[PDB]
Amino acid sequence: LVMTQTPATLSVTPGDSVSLSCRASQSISNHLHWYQQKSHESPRLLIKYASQSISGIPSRFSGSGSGTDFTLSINSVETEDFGMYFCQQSNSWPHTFGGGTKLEIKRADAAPTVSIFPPSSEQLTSGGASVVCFLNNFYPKDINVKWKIDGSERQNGVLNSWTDQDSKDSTYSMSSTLTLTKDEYERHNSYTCEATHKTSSPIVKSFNRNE
Amino acid sequence: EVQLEESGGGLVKPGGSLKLSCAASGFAFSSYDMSWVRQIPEKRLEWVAKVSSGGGSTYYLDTVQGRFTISRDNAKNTLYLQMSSLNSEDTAMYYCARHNYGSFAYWGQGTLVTVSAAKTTPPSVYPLAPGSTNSMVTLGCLVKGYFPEPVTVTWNSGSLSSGVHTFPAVLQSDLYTLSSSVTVPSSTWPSETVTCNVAHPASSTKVDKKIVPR
Amino acid sequence: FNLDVDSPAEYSGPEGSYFGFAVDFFVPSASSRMFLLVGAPKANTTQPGIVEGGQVLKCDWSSTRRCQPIEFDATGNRDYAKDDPLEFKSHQWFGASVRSKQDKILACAPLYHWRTEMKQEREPVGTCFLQDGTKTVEYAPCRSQDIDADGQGFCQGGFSIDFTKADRVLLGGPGSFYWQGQLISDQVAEIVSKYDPNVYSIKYNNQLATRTAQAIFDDSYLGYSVAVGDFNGDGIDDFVSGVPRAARTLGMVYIYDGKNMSSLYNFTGEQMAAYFGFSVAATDINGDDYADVFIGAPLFMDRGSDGKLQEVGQVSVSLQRASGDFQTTKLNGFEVFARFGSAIAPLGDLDQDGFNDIAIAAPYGGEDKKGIVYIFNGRSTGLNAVPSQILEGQWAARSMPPSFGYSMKGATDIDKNGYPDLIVGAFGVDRAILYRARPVITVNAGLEVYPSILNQDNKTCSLPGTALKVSCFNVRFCLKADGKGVLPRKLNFQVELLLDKLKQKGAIRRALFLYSRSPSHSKNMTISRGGLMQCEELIAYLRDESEFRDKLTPITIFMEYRLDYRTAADTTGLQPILNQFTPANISRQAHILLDCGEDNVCKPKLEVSVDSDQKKIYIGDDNPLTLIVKAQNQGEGAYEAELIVSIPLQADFIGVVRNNEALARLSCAFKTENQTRQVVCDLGNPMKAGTQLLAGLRFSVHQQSEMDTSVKFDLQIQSSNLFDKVSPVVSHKVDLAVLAAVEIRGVSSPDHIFLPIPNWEHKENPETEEDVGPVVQHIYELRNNGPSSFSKAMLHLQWPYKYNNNTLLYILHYDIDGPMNCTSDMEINPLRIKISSLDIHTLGCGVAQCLKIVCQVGRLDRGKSAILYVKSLLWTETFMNKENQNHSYSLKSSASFNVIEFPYKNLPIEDITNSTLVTTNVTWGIQ
Amino acid sequence: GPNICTTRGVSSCQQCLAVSPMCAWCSDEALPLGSPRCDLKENLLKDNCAPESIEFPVSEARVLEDRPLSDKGSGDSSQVTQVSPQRIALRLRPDDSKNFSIQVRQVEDYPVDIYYLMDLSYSMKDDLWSIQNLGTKLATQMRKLTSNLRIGFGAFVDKPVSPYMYISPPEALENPCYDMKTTCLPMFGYKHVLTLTDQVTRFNEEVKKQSVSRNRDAPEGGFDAIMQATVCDEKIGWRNDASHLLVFTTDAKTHIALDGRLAGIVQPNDGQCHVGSDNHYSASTTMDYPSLGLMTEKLSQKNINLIFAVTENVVNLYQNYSELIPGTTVGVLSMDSSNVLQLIVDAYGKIRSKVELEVRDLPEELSLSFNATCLNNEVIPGLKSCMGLKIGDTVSFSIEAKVRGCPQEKEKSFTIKPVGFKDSLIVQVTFDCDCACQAQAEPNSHRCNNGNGTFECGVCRCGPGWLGSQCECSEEDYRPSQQDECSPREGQPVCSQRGECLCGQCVCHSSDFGKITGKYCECDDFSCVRYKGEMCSGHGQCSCGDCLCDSDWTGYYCNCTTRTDTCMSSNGLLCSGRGKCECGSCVCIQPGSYGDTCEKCPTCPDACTFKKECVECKKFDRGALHDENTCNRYCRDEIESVKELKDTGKDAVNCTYKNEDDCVVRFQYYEDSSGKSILYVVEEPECP
Repeated sequence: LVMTQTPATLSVTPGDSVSLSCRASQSISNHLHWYQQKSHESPRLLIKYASQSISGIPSRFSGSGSGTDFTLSINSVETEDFGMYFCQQSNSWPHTFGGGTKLEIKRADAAPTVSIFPPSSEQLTSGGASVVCFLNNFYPKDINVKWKIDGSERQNGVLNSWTDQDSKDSTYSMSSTLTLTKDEYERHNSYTCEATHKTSSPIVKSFNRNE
Repeated sequence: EVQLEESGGGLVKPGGSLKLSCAASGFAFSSYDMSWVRQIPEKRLEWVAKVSSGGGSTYYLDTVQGRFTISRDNAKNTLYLQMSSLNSEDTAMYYCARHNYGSFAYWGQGTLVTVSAAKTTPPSVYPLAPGSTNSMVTLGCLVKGYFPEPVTVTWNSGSLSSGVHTFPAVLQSDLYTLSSSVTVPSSTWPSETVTCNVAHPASSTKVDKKIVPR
Repeated sequence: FNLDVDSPAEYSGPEGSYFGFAVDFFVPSASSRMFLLVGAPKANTTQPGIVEGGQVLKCDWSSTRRCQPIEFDATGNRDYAKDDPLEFKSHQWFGASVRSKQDKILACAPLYHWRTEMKQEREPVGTCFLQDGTKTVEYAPCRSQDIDADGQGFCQGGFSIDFTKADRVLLGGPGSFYWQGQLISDQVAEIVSKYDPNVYSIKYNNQLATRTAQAIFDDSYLGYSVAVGDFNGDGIDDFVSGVPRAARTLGMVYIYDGKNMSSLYNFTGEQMAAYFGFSVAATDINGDDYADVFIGAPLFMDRGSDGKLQEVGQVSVSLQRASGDFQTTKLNGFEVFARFGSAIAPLGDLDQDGFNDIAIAAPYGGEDKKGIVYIFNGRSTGLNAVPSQILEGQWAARSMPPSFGYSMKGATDIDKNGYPDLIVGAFGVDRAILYRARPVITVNAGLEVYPSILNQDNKTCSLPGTALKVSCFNVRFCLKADGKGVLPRKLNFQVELLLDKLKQKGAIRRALFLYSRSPSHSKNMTISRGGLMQCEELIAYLRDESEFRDKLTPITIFMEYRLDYRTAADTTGLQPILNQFTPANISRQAHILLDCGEDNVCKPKLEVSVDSDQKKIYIGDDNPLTLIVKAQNQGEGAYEAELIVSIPLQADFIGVVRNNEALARLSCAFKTENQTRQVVCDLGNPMKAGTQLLAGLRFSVHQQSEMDTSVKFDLQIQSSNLFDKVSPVVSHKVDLAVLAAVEIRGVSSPDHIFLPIPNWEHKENPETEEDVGPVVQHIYELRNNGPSSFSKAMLHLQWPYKYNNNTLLYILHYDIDGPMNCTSDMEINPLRIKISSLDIHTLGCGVAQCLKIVCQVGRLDRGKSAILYVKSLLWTETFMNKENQNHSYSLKSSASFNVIEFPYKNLPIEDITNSTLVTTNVTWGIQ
Repeated sequence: GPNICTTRGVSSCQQCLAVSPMCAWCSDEALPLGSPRCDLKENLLKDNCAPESIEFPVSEARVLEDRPLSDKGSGDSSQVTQVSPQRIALRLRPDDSKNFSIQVRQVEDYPVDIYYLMDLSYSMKDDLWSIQNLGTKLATQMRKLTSNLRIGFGAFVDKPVSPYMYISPPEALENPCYDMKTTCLPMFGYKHVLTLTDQVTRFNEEVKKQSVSRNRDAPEGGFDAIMQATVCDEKIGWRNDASHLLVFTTDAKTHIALDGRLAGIVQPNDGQCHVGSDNHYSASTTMDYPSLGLMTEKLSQKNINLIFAVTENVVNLYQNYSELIPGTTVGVLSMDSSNVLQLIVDAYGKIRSKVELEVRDLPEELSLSFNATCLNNEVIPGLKSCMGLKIGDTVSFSIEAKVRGCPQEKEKSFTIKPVGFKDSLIVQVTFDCDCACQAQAEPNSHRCNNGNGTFECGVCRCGPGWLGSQCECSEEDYRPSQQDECSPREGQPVCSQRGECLCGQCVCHSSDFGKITGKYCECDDFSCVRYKGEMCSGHGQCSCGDCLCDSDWTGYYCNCTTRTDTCMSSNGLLCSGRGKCECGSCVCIQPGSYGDTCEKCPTCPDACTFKKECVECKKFDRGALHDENTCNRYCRDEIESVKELKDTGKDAVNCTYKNEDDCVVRFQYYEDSSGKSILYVVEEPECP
């Protein structure tokens, strides 16, 4: 048995309504459950047995379907509805889950706050050099971050991490770390962090090793 | 109220063994079926094993069977998962869960299992301070080269909670790196001290790093 | 019989809801207006998200047929999560069972399901909705932490319902504890006062329930049917609980003390799958203030005249006694598959005659299987099993038939007259019918003739159209319109007078009336209030002697009645009916004077004597007795001559013997009239002097009990004559006697034994059967062949044992049955035979020293067998002679008896004695 | 001359036929009120009525069709015939009867249609596995009973409704056994899988393809499954020219009619087929269970025998249900069901050991009395059946078809059939009570000489108001003349008490509590003998004090039934084979047996003196059973010879007897060898 779950990602403005669809390769009667998973939290039963809701779960969440095709609809999505959703089949061994849908909440565009940090003296002592760039409180999640060393684009050694969408403001933060060898670091003067984002014309932050 | 707490996760060398426990309270433990569900790094959930209320019937994922054992002690209100012959595919957050007729009605918090030949390494913690003015100033700390996950970061031992953003770890060649930022009023820094506090349980190492001006 | 089917109040609801599953009658203290309750299990309603929840509708019986829902609720499923039923109000069958008292209506949903916060399991708990005035309460003691089938999760509270006197609620929950069942009982007052809507597991302080039973009772269904009544003497009504699959599918009914769930009485069905307990009802049928239990068993299979099994349905009647020893009768359906045991319900007093009674439903009976309901009155000794009237469905199956009477209620006076109706459900038609009872009038009519003996010469009446005079007589018509309850003060009776009924049919019209000049007259009589026996008088004309030859044939005068209807009915169409046991055919015979001498007075000389063909009646059987009765007429003749004999019921009259030409053939009646038992022969109306009528009156005398030493018959002949109407009584006695032949028989199990038994060897101290020898069981029996039973006898056994000094037969065990006790002189089983697991030739008791065994034999019924078996071993040492080879032997015991005492203490008694020898032939076979 | 109808039928041509079979009545003025009337055929015949004007019908027994009875079941082409008469013509007169007979043979090699209806509850998973070798093996053993056997298959799992089914409390019970690390099927009520086929190897494969389901309610849905298997001929594959064996295999108690109330199922079961195109009972959620009554009628009407292949711990209910489902049989099933082969072969042999007749559509006024030839030429009265037959043996029933009174002029078909047999005897019955001259009559007022009356059968008949010997003395008054024979021997009553002579006929003036019939007011409808306060206990009608019994009753008091189930024993034998039946009860047999069926006989010699008689003939060719050619059916015990009578340690009776050859034979009689009687006879009796 294979559980196909679509769509994989979903961007929903508050007050708008959405639905997820679950497809099973064979008939699973009504033996399909739905779960929600918020950041750094465990999965929670939303709807059990295709349409039976649970106890402190909002009416806005309504499951439907039988056999091979099931839905989970959410009327008027709220900010707190952000997070992953999963269906699970309990018909036949092994139990299986769908791929999962990442529900995101749409909000006003927000330009990032970009801050550039030079290598600490402590890191330079051990022979390394990491140039760090923080891009906080922005929306939409899609941002292009480039590093320029003496004006030349660098890919090697650059590591990014995005936070999951914030439960209060529905914004994103990301962190871009450019890691080099101390001796390579000492061969260049200007280190710049470039962020291309809607809302603008890239945002640039720079540090000069000779300053 | 149902309480589920799993423990015993950690770094295990491939081909090794590990026992997970999950304590339970707030309910008639012996009246319900118990399951282990794991969340693979791709964020996919996978059911691993089920044990019946009386412990008589035990079902396992086919790619797990013969290597894992699920068992329970109904007097001790504790569920177990004894793993052996572990591969890289077994790396995951393991969650115990209570059943409601095929659904997993209640879930634990999760115990992380890392299957890898890499050795336990403490993080090196570096300050992020601005290069040599506004109403607010952004500071941080770089937590580099630790293994396995997790790592915990607080600012001023939990006193500073506003303005804090801790980034998910990025794995680069058997080592994880994360960063954490904090925004504070420009008028309070360096007038007041801002310290990054880093905990790494797998190596029992805790590092306090003061952010000083450059 | 007074239940009409002409103007019933017909009620119905929306198609497919099954209105008619349960019915009831609501009579609040609040008003003079009462309502009928009709449950409808599949009904759809307002409650959002709920389908086929079921509903009970309240209906105004006074026209205004619209039924309307009882507002028990309006909301959707109780929530927990939003739109997640915590209780499933859908597909639950509300109205499947409905009951009420005063201003409280408690409706059931046996398929009400719950969710328990503990586990996601839907459970068929079954609950009720209580409408208290305008306050609504959920009644569900069945809902608790006992979440599943092991517990109360499957009670399905609601298949059966009732209330006790005062206010306790009886909720049957047949699915409880793996369908063992449970009867749930609580005071409705506590249910209403201690209810908290945020808790669905409310326990009540006075809550009672049948305790969990052993696995032995799995699938018994206690709670499919329930009733109440004063079974354990006085105090609180007990609970009558039907448990149809108890006793291995035969079914049982349990009576539990109202105050404590512990069985008081237990009744069972005789046939598998009859479903004894489908319908349990209780009523004081005899009018003696104690409820009985009537148990319907609708699938009951009876046996027809051809041996076939016929599904007719049974109603098992257990009639209460002060001792708790229930007496019983059975009612059964007539037609096949007409499941008569489907419903039993109170009717109350259908004639206001002092008896409480019931009606029985056979829902699938009738050509076009509409359902038939059987109505009959109660009696001081039971039920009148034969319906006097039935109610029948008037609707065809839409799909499934209406099942009339499936559900039923009665013993309520809905209209102004105190004659109760039947509310008969018909769920397959979405209907329920109110069959009303008409007032019942007992009309006592009487017909008298003053000049009962006529003289054709006394021409004293003037015929109005002639100068001639007429010999005539005065015929009088009286009426008593008695009735109870509410009936019009003035009743209208149509009465017709018929003269010379037996001659108008093609013969000469011997008599006619003076003014109408015809053999008939009629009038409409107004009879008011009851007891006002007003009357009319008509004068009859005896036809001229010059034309009509009759002299002896009686003139018969008849009354024929009809009680009218429109002119004696209420404005509601509630027409009166006359009592079903009251005749509308009343008559008098008149005669023309014949012989009677110069004085014109018949002076009969009536005498009777008898010849007994058989002098004795044996006690304990049906002994025929024929008495020849000789009726003499030594004086003048007689008018309406009859033979009257007073006969004890134990002497069951067959008739007048037709097998002897020497005897007259007299027609003869058999009756019981006002504490009598009587046989009456027809000696001929116009009896003439010198007539001699002899006839044989044949009786079968049962009298099996310890009765008098003779049977007495009191005989007289009589007439309606002017003088000396009755002969002297001849009192005839037939001796009664004790006849108790007893046959003594017996046999030795094997008739013979062969000496070369394999592996049979001597031991100094033998053990086990194998070292002693063959086991012989000797049976002795006293059988009572004669009709008379007895109180005491002895059975005397002589067991030959020591031949010379050789002990032959060792008695292993005395297997004694019947009222029998053996005493031995000699030690029995001296050899310690722990075996169990079961004059040379004749070794008689006059040869071998024998053991003396005397068995006392107690009271034995005729046909009873009193048995004594002696199990014994033949010991090798005492058969394997040492002196000179061996001998064939006849081992012979002797059983003698003497019957000493009979219960028939006042009768001649003879000792009954005899004896039987029982032997085995012991030989070697091979030499 | 003057015999019965002389006074009872003279007033009506129909009445004289109603009164007696010996009466005739002439027409066309053959004897124009000569003097005698009706009398006997012979008196009128001699008194100038010899010509066929006598209107004298007779009763008749004729056979319309008699296709000969067959010897072998595979003898196809001409339909294999199990009974001798096929169509019978019966002509009755009132209060008369005719005899016929029914020869029934247990035809050898008769084809078998067997359906295996299985319990599909989880405890049977291993049964389905064991059964993988059946079909092929079952048919193979059955090849000895018949060369043509077909095997089908179906199953039951109970009604798929809330209280039976695990309710689908969650989804988890939509496809159950998720509870125990396995999978199993949902509840379906009744399923049909394989129709009967000669390709019995299909069963082996079809059962392997099946698997079990889950039931919460322990009671089985077996009664819906039996009824549908019994009723749905079109899918089950029952061929009329074959025995139909419905095998019901189960490990549990069944659920019955009106128990269905728990699921909201209150619809009466009409005993109809509800299996659709999906080979599934669609009525499984709306109809209740069939009753024992419905099962009995449908399996009897359609000739289906039921075999209960039931495990040991529930047999008490199945045996008791069969007592209430006549014609069926119940055996004991092994937990691994390996013995269904043997269970069925013996069940078949048991079914065929009984011959029993049933008459369908029998009217209220006709009584069919039977005397059954159970052995040689001896017949036992009150029997619809004979026990102890082997395949190839015959049974011969003697039937008396009697009619009470004068039932309506319609032809009725009385179907007399053995139960389980397709072949039947159709007796076509008519009632000849109508004088042809009753119809060939034109009363027309006039024609009764000078008068106004009616006319029938060659003479005039003036009714009330005209009467007289011909047409005279309207209302007596001309009456004081003519005398006439108003009473036998001229004893001079006016008319036997209750009546008066009127111009050649008597008139009865009485009109109370009944009717008076005949010329001399002879017949008193209300005067007869009572049994228990009622003339002949309400089980017949009276005619002139002579009670005419109703169906299945006899005697002067109509107090004796012709019913024998009340005297029948648990072993199927009337009076247990040792006693005589009388008035629904039993007459004690000389040795001293007693009870309703002669159950107890404590002074009776031990069985060894009754069992030796069987050995003495079946093995030694001596004894009463030899001379009477009876042992072969009488003794159905298994008798084996042994070299030694061993210490078995079980319930073996040590029997012994000295033979005609002065030899002593010992044998053991063993009880309950899995229900059978086994005798062990020593090979070497002792002798001088």
